[PDB]
Amino acid sequence: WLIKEELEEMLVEKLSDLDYMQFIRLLEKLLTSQCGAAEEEFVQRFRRSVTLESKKQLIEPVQYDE
Amino acid sequence: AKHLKFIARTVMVQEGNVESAYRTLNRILTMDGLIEDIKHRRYYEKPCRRRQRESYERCRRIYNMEMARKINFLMRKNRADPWQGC
Repeated sequence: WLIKEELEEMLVEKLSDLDYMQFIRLLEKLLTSQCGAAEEEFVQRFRRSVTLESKKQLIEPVQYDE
Repeated sequence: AKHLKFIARTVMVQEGNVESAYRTLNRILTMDGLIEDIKHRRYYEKPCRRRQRESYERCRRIYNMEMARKINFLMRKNRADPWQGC
């Protein structure tokens, strides 16, 4: 979910912390329902992709000597 | 002294469970007010002091019963929010 500082920019208004929660509690209540395509493009406007870093170790190249 | 014995304040033990028999006896004497009575009687409470305590206990019971009734009445609306978002 977008953070309060990102919601405060889509709206161009100042928000309280409880104002943010009430809006999020209302979106979750919208996912649990049988939301259609029209009700899914709207929720994705407020979903920000969280990039997960790969913890897999980088492998060194195998070289050959003389 | 003149009454029959082993009738008043007498509880029979079941299956050798003496702990449960004693707890039942203590609960009996507590509910009838004997335990509090015996304790208050160790030292003389003066009549002005007894009236003050009896008045305080009677007013506290009324206030506690009245506060329980209010919470019971006002807990009917503790159900989930019907108009969430509005």
